[PDB]
Amino acid sequence: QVQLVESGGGLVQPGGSLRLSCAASGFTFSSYAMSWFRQAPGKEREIVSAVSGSGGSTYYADSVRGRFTISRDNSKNTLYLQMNSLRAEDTAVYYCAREPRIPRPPSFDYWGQGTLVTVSS
Repeated sequence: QVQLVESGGGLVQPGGSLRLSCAASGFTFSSYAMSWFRQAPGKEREIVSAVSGSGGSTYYADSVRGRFTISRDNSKNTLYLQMNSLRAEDTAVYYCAREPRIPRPPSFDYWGQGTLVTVSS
């Protein structure tokens, strides 16, 4: 079975840094694109960043460019999001997802459990 387990994140002061991790198993990791989404209270879930199977191509939402870095380790089967200069607007539950085999639509995503990032004084 495909498994995606998130860790890291948590509580940080404004301006500080956090890293999220997503440990994948049950599939050939490097065969799949991976993404990070977030959902803030009373808002829809929204994409944050994504990365190709090989790691050769990446995508960032405009709101996080320069502050967030996606990466993956294709030997350890782990996905990361490094977040710097965090602000209150970044508080949310963050999810990793495995993007499906081409050309399946997003309903075929597998999702991690979600983990809190909370930026407060």
